[PDB]
Amino acid sequence: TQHSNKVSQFHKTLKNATGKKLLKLQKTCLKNNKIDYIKLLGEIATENQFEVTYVDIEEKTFSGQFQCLVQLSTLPVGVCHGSGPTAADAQRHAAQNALEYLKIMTKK
Amino acid sequence: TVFTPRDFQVELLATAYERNTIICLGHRSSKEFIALKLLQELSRRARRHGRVSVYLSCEVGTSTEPCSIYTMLTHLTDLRVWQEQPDMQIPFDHCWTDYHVSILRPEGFLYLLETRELLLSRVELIVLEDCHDSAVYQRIRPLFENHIMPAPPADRPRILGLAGPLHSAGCELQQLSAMLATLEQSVLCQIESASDIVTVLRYCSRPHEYIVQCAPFEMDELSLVLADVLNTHKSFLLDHRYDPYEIYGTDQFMDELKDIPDPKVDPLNVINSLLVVLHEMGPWCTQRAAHHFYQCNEKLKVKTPHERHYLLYCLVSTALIQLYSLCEHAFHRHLGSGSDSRQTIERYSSPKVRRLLQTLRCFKTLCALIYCNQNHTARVLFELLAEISRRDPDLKFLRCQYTTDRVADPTTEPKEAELEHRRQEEVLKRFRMHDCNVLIGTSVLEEGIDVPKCNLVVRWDPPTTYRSYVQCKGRARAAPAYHVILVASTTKDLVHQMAQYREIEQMLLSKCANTEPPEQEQCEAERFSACLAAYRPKPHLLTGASVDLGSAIALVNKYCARLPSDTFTKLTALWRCTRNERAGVTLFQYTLRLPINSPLKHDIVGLPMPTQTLARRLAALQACVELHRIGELDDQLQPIGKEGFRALEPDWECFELEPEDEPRPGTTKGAPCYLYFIQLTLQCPIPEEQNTRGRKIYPPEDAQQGFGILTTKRIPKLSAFSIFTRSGEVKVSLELAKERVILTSEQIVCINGFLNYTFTNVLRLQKFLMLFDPDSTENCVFIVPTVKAPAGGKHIDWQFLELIQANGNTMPRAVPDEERQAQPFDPQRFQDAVVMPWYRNQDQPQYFYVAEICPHLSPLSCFPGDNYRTFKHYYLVKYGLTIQNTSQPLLDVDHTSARLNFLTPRYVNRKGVALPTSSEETKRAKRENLEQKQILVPELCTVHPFPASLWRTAVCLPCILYRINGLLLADDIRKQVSADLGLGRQQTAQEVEKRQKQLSIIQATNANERQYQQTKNLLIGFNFKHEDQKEPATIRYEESIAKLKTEIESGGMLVPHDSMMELLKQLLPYVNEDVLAKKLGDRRELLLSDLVELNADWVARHEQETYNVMGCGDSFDNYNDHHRLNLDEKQLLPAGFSFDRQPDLVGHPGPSPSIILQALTMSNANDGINLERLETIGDSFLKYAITTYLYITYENVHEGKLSHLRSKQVANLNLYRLGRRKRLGEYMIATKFEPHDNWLPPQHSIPDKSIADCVEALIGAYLIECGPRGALLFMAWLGVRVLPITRQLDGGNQEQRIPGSTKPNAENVVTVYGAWPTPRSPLLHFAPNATEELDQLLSGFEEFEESLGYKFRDRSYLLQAMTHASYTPNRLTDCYQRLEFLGDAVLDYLITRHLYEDPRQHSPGALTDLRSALVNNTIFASLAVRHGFHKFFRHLSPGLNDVIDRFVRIQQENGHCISEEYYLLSEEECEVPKALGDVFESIAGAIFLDSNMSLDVVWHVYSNMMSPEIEQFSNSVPKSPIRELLELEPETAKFGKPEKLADGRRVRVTVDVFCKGTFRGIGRNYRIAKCTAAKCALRQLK
Repeated sequence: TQHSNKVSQFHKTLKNATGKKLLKLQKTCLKNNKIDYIKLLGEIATENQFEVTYVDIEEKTFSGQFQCLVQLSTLPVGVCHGSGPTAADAQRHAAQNALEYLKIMTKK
Repeated sequence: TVFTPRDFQVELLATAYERNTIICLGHRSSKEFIALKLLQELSRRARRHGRVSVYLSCEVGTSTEPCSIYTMLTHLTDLRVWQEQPDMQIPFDHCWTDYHVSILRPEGFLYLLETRELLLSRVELIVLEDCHDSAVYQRIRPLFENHIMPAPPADRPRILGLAGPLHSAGCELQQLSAMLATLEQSVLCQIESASDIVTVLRYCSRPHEYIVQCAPFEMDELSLVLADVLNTHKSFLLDHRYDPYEIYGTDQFMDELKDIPDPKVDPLNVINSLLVVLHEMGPWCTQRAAHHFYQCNEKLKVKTPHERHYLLYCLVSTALIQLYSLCEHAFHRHLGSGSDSRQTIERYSSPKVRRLLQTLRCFKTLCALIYCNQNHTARVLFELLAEISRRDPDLKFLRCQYTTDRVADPTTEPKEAELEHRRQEEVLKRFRMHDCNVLIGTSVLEEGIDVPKCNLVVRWDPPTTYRSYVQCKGRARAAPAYHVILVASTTKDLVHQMAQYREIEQMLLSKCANTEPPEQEQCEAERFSACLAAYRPKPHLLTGASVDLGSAIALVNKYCARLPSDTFTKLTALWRCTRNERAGVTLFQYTLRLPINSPLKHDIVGLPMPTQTLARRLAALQACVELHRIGELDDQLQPIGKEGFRALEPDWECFELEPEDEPRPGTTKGAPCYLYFIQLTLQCPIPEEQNTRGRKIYPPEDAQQGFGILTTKRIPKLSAFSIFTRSGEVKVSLELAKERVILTSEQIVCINGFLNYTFTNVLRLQKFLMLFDPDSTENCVFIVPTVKAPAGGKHIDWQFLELIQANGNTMPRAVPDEERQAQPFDPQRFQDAVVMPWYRNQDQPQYFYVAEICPHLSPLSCFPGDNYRTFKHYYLVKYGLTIQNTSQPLLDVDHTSARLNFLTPRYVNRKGVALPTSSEETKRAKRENLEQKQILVPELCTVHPFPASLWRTAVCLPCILYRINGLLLADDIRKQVSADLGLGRQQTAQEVEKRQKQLSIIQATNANERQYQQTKNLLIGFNFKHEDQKEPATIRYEESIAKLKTEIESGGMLVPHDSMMELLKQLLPYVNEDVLAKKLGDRRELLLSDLVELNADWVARHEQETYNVMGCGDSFDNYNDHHRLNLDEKQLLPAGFSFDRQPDLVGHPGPSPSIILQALTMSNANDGINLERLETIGDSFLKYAITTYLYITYENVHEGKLSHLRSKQVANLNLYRLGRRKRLGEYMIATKFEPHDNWLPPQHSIPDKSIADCVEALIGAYLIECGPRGALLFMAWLGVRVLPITRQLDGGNQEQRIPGSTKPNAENVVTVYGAWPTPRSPLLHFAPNATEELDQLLSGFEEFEESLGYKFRDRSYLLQAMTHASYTPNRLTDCYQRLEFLGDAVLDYLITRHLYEDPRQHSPGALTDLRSALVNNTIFASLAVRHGFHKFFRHLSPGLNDVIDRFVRIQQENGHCISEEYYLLSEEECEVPKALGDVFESIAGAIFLDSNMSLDVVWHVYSNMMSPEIEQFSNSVPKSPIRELLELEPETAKFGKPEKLADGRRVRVTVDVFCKGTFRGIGRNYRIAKCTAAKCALRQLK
């Protein structure tokens, strides 16, 4: 029952922030390709006192796309992921996944 | 709130006993029990005819370990047992003749029969364990096919097959028909269905088996969003490549890389569970299951040290937080102001959940039982009903609870397993009293654990086994039973499943040995039960309890459930079916017999009546008639309990409370009188090394003066003894004077003044503050001084009395200086005199004997010291006095002893060194004050008129007049018993703990783990098909299933998306109706006696009757109705430690009053002795007195209420009453003897239980010198009725008075308490060959007789004593629980007076501990195991199988022996079995009466095998640290009840010590807190 309180605690601590870029991320349709996700997600990392880890998996897909998972060192922690044939596109996909994921926790 | 008890584990055993039978059961414990006790029952016939009981299985021959079958058989089947090992050479010599039960393979028994050493005529019982396996079937195919049906049916041993519950098999039903038919054809037995399944099928109302279809799920935006993010997570997880050679890539971890687990398996299981819950139940249930999986996964993060597992589990927890966010936002999307979250669950729920809610709403007392196959579904379902009941006022009246199948492994996590088991017991407790009507179970609640009667069972999952389906069907036991199965295009599959399972019910329930009454037959019973009047023992009373035909079977069931029993003794009525053809009409007849625990052992015979249920109702009607005719059922028809039983009134008046009684009461809180001389002669002086004083030994016999006793009453002669002063051991004799002295008043006054001077100023044994008066009605004993005559005698020293009278105020006074100047010295004056000082202590002087005159010592001589040079200088410095004449020699003195008691019979001479030489507490102070050596000066000291030798004779009399005032009450008790009796004339340790734990854990292993393997094979196997072919009955399956299909679509099972003469004539179709009109007449009913008269006339008019046999009804009746079957179905020894040495009641002087006064002196005063030596045996007499008497007054009354009678008569309140009516209370001494305060020279508050502590001790007073028998007459003096009463008049026998005759009354009645009548044999003779059967039951008991050392004159009490409570075949006598009941008290005396009479002389605490260690059920169990009495006894109970199985696993791993209960000793004295303990005790009843009340015979027989271990307990006697802590504070240190703290996790235990305080200790559990409290008490006290 302590982890129900931990789920509620994580929901509250990621719905308690009042940053402008988080409000912009919730407002902006993140399916748009004009938004950088790597640089914006690094800015969000520097803003929200956690550290983004781009753990780049050495094992690619069976179809041949390089894989990389990101870690958002919050309390509790979060892990997102992405894939793509080059490192930049896969990291952009993983950052977009983590940014829409934060768009879930910034939804009120 | 009650249930009708059915014959479970009774019809199975009866059908397994009568005909060749096949039993299919779930647990492997119950099948092995039924096989084991069937071997036990058939071994009675295997013993006489020289036959072999066999056990065929596949677990045999696997290892040299004793498998479960061998160890269970060598404990419980109290027989000779052998099991084949895989690699033995099979000795053919005597292993099949010297072993009752042999456990062989089918191949092993086949090859044994092939060698023709053992024949098929020489085997009695064949039992085939798990023969439904196809491998076992092919094993036993040649065994049957070549030997068994070629053998004649007269040469056939009885065949019982065991099978797994093959009904649960997932094959087609034509395969099941081929199974039943082929296995009946091969194994040659009827298949009796025989399980919990079929008793809950037959004997409970079969539910309407409902299918409820549910619609497929509709989706909304939240549902596709959740499914999309989880499908993305499965895309990543199945996309993720796992390889130990890629994550790590180390070649030196080749065996270690395999042990690293896959970090995707738990994500796959978790999100697959969430995916199927999204698919079938809904996003609400999925969010709850995701919350549960987060609660699991955050701990699963903590457990792992690997990195990739950690980031993947963090990713899964990330996904769970995502799902919680979407679902909580969507539920808060609809959570407006006043919006109903009930409807928010309603819209998002799947139609499966809403259809379950409709099933719940159709049930507006409820008992709902909902199953599932997964635990997390159970938890989320529980939370659905909780959130619904907290939001829906319609379902607000619903209380629900869930239970999971998560019994953890105890070898890894035992504490969490204990938590889950405690939680399980708690919720089963909260469910079984109907606090919460809705329970959600899992597969663990299908078998094993029972539930009460339910009215609705809902299966969420349609099961793959029939055992789960029909157990769910059976759990709805109440009459409105509804078996709802939910499904969500699967309607056709569920319809096929229902038709298949109802087909299994059809060919399983009808394939029985008992069957049901059909519904039209039930309606026939309804119209038939009104044809007879209600049997009433009180027909005049309108509101009397009545027995009709219909409720009679329920009353007989309740009477059979009401007999006293444990959890595993199970007693049921036994009715047997017989059809009789009469005038061409088939009229079934029902016989009925009660169990043996009820004394009605004879069969009760019904009459033939045309239907089954009416004949059963007549059997129950005549059974209730015979029940009230004997007296087991009262007028109110309630069967007799232990509390409600009342014995005969001549034994009930002792329980009446006293008027004072009716701390709680009764709880633990001039005449020539007799003259005698006291002659003292030294016989053993003090040794020279023991004489620390270094002085001359003074015997008392050199003294010219001694003492004499002058008594008005006659002094009886007593045994000689000695006195042990500082001088040594002195023999004491009481010399009788040859002449009688007259009395004079002035000499009486002088003698009384001498006594006052002796008791106040000489011996000081009459201390002050009290008064004295030398004229008492109670005795007139005087003590006189005498001087030895020159002729050799002793004459009264009247001159000494005159000197004492003239010197009554002798005190040390200041002698003047002129008188000391004029004082000379005489050595004869100071030869053997007593000196006191007058320079110091004038008010309280000290008295010293004269030891040595020293002419070399003088006042001019040197004082022993440098501060005082001379004695004169010492005196003039310390006291300022001048010694006048200093030329005289000094004086050596000897101090008096500081201890008054000197006898304590025959242990003071070695107790002189115990405490420092009479304990000398003033010696150290006076040697510090007066500088060690007490060399005195005779002119400055005074001389007493009392001589020093007479003083040494006078100090050995401590107890003088309080002794005489006390030792008349005991002689008065002696006079009363001699008046009413005839005898007597009227005028390391941690290593030990860890070894015990490892042996217990590794040796249990035949316990609930077998229940967990049953739980494993519950929903997994359902296997072992044999053969199926194209037979035409397959088409007989296909139509009927379709017919069953047309039931389900039409019976409401599938729910879519929406004249009294006429009944008397039919009552007796073979009886003419004009006779019935003659008997009826003005009346309106036919009585039972009318039916007896009609059947008696039919037997008279038609003398040839017939019988036929069917049913599950037992052949355990036999004899009374069967075996003969000749046309009757209408009506009925050294003298050491010798108990038996009763001395003669003619010519005996009777008891000495010293032993009675020992019974009157307690341990509270503790004046050398105590009552606890006698009462420790005395309490054990009362049972041995009362119970044996209660064996003879109520011979046909069972022990379950005689135990209540014994507990009422042996009770401490009862002995309080019995001691108070004799008014003994002023007779004990409960005050400390001390003359200042509580002695009157010529009261005591006494506790309740302490009065009892005298009274039982009183019979101990008559234990030895009176023997037992006249001791019985002492409770005839009490009124404890133990001996039979004969009422007579004055016989006038001048030879002697009758031993036990009382005083005559006003009607001159004379009561004689004669001998105990010898009991009748319990061998009832309803059959004319009960002696022949008793001879036919016990072949091998001569080995039992040579093992003990006793040969029985009669096997009647032995055969009863060898017979279980639930052993209904042994119908001749009762069970072994009536010879337990008196044998325990008889062996309790044998052990107790063995422990009391031995010359080691243990303490009262030591004797109590030796009793409580030497008497328990475990020690009789131990000597039962060790000396081979796992070889003779008979038994019939279910779980005794596994209990006593694991018991001899414990014993034989240890090697029988003792040490486990020798640890249980002080590990529990500071109950795994019962029966085999009391088995060894049960024979102690039989030899109590086979030897005709000879305790010496029993002890002599059992001594040769008891002697080394009672010697070992006589090596373990000398005291204990726990016994230390209980001799300091036995009652004072009391450990209080624990109290919970505010944290709710800690427990505090407070121990209170009186006059010291309360000490509290805290701890996590109760034992640690109690230990902390004990350590705090030890730290404050020690």
